Amino acid sequence: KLXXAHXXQEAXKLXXAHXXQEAX
Ligand SMILES: [Zn+2]
Repeated sequence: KLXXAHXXQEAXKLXXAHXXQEAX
């Protein structure tokens, strides 16, 4: 939820609830 380039995870651009990581 906080962005941070999804911690480097390209998949984050598609959501998927960040794999459960609130940090997204
Ligand atoms: Zn993410």
